[PDB]
Amino acid sequence: LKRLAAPHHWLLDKLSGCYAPRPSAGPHKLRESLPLIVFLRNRLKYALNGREVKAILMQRHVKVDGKVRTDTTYPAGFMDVITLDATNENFRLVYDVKGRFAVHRITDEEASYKLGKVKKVQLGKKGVPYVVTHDGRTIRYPDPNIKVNDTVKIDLASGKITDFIKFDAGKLVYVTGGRNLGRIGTIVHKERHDGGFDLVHIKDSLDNTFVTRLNNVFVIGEQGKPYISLPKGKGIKLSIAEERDRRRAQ
Amino acid sequence: TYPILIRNQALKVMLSIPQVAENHFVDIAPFVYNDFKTYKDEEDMENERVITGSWTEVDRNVFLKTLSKFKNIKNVYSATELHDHLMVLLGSRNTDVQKLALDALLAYKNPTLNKYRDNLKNLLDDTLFKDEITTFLTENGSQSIKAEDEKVVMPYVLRIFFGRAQVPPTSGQKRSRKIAVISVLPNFKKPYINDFLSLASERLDYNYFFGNSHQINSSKATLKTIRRMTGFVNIVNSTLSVLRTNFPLHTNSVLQPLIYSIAMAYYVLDTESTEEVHLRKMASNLRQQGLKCLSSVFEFVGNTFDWSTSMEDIYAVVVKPRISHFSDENLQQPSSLLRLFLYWAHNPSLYQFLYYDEFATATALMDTISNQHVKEAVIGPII
Amino acid sequence: GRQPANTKIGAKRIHSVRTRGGNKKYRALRIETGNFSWASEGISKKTRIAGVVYHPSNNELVRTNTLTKAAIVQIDATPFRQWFEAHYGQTLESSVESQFSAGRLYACISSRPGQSGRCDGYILEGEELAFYLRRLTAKK
Amino acid sequence: TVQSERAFQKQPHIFNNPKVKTSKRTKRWYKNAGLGFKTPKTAIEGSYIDKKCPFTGLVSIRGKILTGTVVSTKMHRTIVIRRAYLHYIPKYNRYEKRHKNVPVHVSPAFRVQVGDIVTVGQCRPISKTVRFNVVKV
Amino acid sequence: LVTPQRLQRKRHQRALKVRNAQAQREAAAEYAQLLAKRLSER
RNA sequence: AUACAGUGAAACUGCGAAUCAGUUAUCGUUUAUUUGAUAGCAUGGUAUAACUGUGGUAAUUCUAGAGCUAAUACAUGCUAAUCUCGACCCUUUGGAAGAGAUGUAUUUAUUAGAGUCUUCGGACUCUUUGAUGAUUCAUAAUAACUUUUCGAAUCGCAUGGCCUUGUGCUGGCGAUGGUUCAUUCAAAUUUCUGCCCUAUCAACUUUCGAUGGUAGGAUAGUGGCCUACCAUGGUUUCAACGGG
Repeated sequence: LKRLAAPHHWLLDKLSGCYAPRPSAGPHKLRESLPLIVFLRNRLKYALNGREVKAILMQRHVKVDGKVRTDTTYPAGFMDVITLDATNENFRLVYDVKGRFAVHRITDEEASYKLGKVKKVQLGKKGVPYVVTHDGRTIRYPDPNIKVNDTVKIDLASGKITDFIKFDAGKLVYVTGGRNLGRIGTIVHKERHDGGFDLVHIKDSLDNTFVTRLNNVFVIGEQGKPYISLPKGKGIKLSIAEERDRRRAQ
Repeated sequence: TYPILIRNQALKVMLSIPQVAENHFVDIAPFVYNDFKTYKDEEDMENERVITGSWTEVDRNVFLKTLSKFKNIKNVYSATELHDHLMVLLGSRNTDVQKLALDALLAYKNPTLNKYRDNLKNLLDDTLFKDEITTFLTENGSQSIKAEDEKVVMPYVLRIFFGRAQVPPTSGQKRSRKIAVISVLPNFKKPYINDFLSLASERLDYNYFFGNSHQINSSKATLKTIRRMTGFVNIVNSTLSVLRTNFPLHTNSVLQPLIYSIAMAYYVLDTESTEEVHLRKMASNLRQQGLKCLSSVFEFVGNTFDWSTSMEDIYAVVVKPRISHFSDENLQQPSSLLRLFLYWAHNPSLYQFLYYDEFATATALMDTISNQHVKEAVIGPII
Repeated sequence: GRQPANTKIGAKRIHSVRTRGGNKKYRALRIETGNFSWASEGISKKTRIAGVVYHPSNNELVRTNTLTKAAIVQIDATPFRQWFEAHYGQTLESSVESQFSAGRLYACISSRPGQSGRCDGYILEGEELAFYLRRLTAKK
Repeated sequence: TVQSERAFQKQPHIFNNPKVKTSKRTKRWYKNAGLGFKTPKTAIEGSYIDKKCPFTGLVSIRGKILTGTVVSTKMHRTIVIRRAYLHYIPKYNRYEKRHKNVPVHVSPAFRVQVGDIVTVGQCRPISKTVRFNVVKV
Repeated sequence: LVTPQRLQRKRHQRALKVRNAQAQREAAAEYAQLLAKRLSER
């Protein structure tokens, strides 16, 4: 019923009163999802305080990924889009260099799909197959070539799938968690243990490999074709010293 | 009139305007009138009336039909309010069966405590009709599969009595005695389907003895004849046609089940009437069962081929030619294996039978199998 | 824990019990009838309980005949008799066949009446029959 | 043996077909609760029952797999192993002799010897005090 | 009281039930088409 | 706005009222709430609140009496209808006579759930299912038991269309409810380590449970949490056991 031990990627100061917004129940976990209040108040500063955040939610105005959802503490977290008709905007909200949630600015034809790593797949009832992805989109009737740890392209206007994406060597991956948070690239080798501690290993320009547990990472896409425009010019975060060295060079 | 019926049910002065009492009990009115009138007849005494026997008869018919709960309870109270001698040892069973807590084992047990008196038979038949009037959706199913199975603990005479009780409202022997039936009532046509469902339920519950009652069997034949009459009397707005297709499929599958389940001490020497009805069912299209799931047509033909007695009424009509034609269709389905097994069973049971007609049917069957069993390419089961 | 139930035979009467987290449990007391099942070809029927003969942990229940799990039974044989002679056309295993004119059958209870409130029997057939006749011989 | 008790011992709901003939009368149910082991011949062609065993009984294994040396076997189907692991103390800055008691439910798959090393894993709690189960000695 | 609105809402409940079923058991068939495609593939 | 239509006190209903520390598993439990999927009678009766009155009582948020009247309160209750095979036609991307098939909740018993031939382009048949490390897993079929669960007797704004103008049949946006599954949030247990000083504490626990195994009961469940039956264990000089 309280807070202020908030996840520190929310850009939350300490002298903003005591409590933080407790994320209500929704699609995502609390530790990797930001609410609409911490979005619209102190992430892009379109509002000032919770009263007018309630005003711009119950103005029928916000539409998190296709629908209004008038709730201040609504945990719209990773890979969602937040469209607003006024201000022309669509925000796919993703991870970044340092770990916090980078906003995008996305046009409509890229804003009319999201994608999702499958969390589990089963057979639901009456013979019907059964797919649930990371946001609780329990979706019936996939294509039958279903793997787990696998990316499906959600149409997001009507809630079906429009495209399927497998996973193997030589196709992109993006990490959500660990020390290496918000980082792309997939080209070393595809090692697997049993009992976890396995990763699709990660490329670099200097062949730097980051290996974590496989629950965090999931596919964006392939070489030349990722399905999301990427933040800050394909952020791999080489070095601050290499950044200053490139500053001295060019 | 509802105020008048309420006032005459409140002021209980019976036998003062009892002139049209039995006529009103034999006449028709609404349900709001019927409930108050049955409450008044249960509030009366009915020992000495205009006709106390007619009052008890209308009480028995009301507890039969009853719409399965309310008039069943009211008529049970009326039957206890009458001369209910040798029924105080079954008043618990009557109240339990009229109540909605009718544990069927408890009702047949309290009657098994009230047994060796046989004074519970009409009440038990009316309770069976009340439990049979359950209609539609899985509560009616859970009650009907309980009722038709639990009524098997009864007398061997009273089972045929209940079958004749189902036969009574839709027998129509005076309608079908001359040529066939000519009047079409959908409400009585639905009762024929209810009799078909109850007879199939009783046959599946007890398919060894099955209890043949001849007027009930002829009434089932009359119901199938009314189905073919509606098919020839097509009502192409076709709610009646859909009801007649629902009645004829279950009717044929039920009439095949009775013969194919009893098959030893039933289907009496009047098999020519059923053969005539089957000829009427085959004269539309004899080869209308070319599917692999050919229900009751191929079953009746194969059961007549299997049981060696029925070959006489088989060869009365030319029906083995019809079964051979449906077998000798070009693109025939997986019922061709049952047709070949029928040829095996009908070779040593018609070619080893009486020479006048059964060997004639066997000769026609062998002449069919010589020049019509060519494409033996059953590449499926090697068995 | 909560109170004992010790349900008996005859006059079905069930407490309505709500427990921890929804999960409506039927604390049945004094069971009268029972659904039993042929264990080798699968036909089930509601069947009237007579008595309980065996208890596998305490002969206090052999005394008082309390219905619980895993208590061997002799029940009614009549609806199985009516199906056995009304659909067969035969109207008759051998040691199961020996329990026909004795008017009693043998089975076992698995569903808890103080938990589920049901009444289940499976007609024992085979080494179950052999061990439970040896248990009848252990008592007698 | 087949019995030690007033009740009967039987694999629940894994029954034979009591009409047709088979030369087992109870299909002895195979399982392996994980950990990459091959199924034991004593479970394929065994005779015991042991509802607390992880090869026929319905308990599952995962989680904390640890090892130790058997010292006590005197109980009923449960043995005590000796996790003889050395400890460290900030006072002495040396090493010291330490061990604790770990009981584990022994399975009659292979024999119960006093002195061997076992590899046992964390199970759903079989009793009041014992928490693990023998999956392999 | 029976209103023009109450049987309108009853009609809408009927329409919603029949529309949900008449989408569901057809989406079954469009899944079975892809299953038949993969069965012809393998 | 001659049912109602604005605000609306009161009241009912709905909703909400040694910290142990790090530390794994819940294939051992439930999962309110959010979120996403998800189910082929022109509409009946109670039994009452506020209120109107009669009082007691020094008095209490004390009350009894009768007259009243509401539901998303309590308690009953319903509409053929669709998917297969389709011989034939007339060419079909059909329409067809009809041989057929029919939800869910609980419980048990199962059962399934494992090298040629060529129009060189093509074919000529090859195997039934969702997985984890792992299953009596997920799921489907029969049989009945259900002190018979649900499958909407609900509400706000517009109220548009089809024309056979009935007073028909239809139709939008969304508020509540409700079956199951998943998610989310939780709880309650569980694996491994630790903290206060001590041998002027060396034996401690099977007293009236101590510690196991088998059944049963309790359990939301794994589980002496308990019952009986079978066994006589288990801990400890390692600083245990007891005490500061």
